[PDB]
Amino acid sequence: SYEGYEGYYS
Amino acid sequence: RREIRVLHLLEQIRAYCETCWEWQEAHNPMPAPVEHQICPAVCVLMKLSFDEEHRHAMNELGGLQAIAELLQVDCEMYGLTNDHYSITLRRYAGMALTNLTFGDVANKATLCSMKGCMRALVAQLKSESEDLQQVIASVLRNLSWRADVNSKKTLREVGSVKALMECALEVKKESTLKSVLSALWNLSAHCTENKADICAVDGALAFLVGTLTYRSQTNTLAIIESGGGILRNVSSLIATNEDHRQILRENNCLQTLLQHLKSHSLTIVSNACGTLWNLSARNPKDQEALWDMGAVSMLKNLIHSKHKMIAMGSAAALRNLMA
Repeated sequence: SYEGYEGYYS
Repeated sequence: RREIRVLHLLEQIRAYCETCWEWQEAHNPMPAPVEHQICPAVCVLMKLSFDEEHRHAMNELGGLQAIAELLQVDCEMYGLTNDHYSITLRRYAGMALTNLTFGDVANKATLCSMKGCMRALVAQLKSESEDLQQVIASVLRNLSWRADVNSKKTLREVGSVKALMECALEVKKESTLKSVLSALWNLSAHCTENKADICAVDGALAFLVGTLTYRSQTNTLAIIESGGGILRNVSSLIATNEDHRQILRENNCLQTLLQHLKSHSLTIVSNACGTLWNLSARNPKDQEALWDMGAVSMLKNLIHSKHKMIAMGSAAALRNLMA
């Protein structure tokens, strides 16, 4: 029970 | 100097926005972005947002706000245009907002506080440009990862969740779907309302179950992980809804979740454990199916996993069957 991820890509 | 270069570019787009807002005040013709070489300026600004040192100069000069304003105003002026120039502009602006939001608490909160822009971002999810849809979902993904409470509220209020779920039923390219689902994965954790909204979209649950067995011929698990992470998150509400449970049964969700227990991806196993945790609770019918499909044996060997979600989820599911 949590979130996925964040990123830079385009 | 980096700083003079960044300032130059930022001043350029501010002056353009100023022109645009002046036109908006009028209830004397309409400015054009091509006339002001605005796309090249955004383009360079985008490229430079991949570099940490340039990012830092942007942050000292309110770059985020400036780029966001530009995106907002072009969206308001032209709506869902198929014009290549305005789409390009919006893509580059969004790519830069993505780069400047990543890992940046202050920038995420700043962007979410800009209501009109947040509304424009969300409206872009109905753009025919998949590349634009991909970029916007990237921004929403970053904004929704580890967000503060007010941002989480704003992201919900501007209708992010329903727009992303609908966008997911619609998009053709795996690359677009990947970022759409990533953002949904983050957002589906935030509150119960978000979960209800996802479950309310006609065909959303069937779709989510489908992602569990997605045929990724791009040789990744990205879609299985994201779709199944969303499913895990909304599963707590599904558990309390017989009709929703039935939609899962009709798509062999339980069977598939059991096979995900065997996956080499800890993310997948973790998602499936959480989902089984919820679905195995307080439902004789599904508990019975799980027993008959040999869940016990598959779950018992996961209770000592080093990953806390797998250990607890598998243990809780096992206890739900044993009670």
